Amino acid sequence: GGFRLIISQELYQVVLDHSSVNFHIPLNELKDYIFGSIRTIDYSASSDKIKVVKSANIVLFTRIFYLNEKSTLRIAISCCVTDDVLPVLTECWPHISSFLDQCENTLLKYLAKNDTQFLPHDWNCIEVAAVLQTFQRKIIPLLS
Repeated sequence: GGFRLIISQELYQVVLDHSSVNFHIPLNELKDYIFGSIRTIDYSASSDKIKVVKSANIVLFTRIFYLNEKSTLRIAISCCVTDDVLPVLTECWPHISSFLDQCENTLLKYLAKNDTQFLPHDWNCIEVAAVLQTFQRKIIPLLS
């Protein structure tokens, strides 16, 4: 089914932006949905958010995490899908959350490899490709 995968981080920089052939919305509106709220408490911790972009019939789910204990900078793995996937997305969430964990581990290992705090924006980066592949082969198929 169609999807848009954005990997981004705070310094905001977009590392990957991939829409499926099958599949939008402005990048500045997304930065706000991803890193933008007075309804949720900000804990400075690793988390998951699901938001409905009413203006586009889309649901956005985001894993956001820190490089490490000492860091104040966030990395986000965000995905847009049709809002009618929300029932399946919520039914299958323990599966999706576990796959997002692997994606989070993968990007963190890149940072460890390169002793850096920054993902490339011109990614032969196998770690970024591995995340795209996890969405293509595991997450999105489960959401049909």
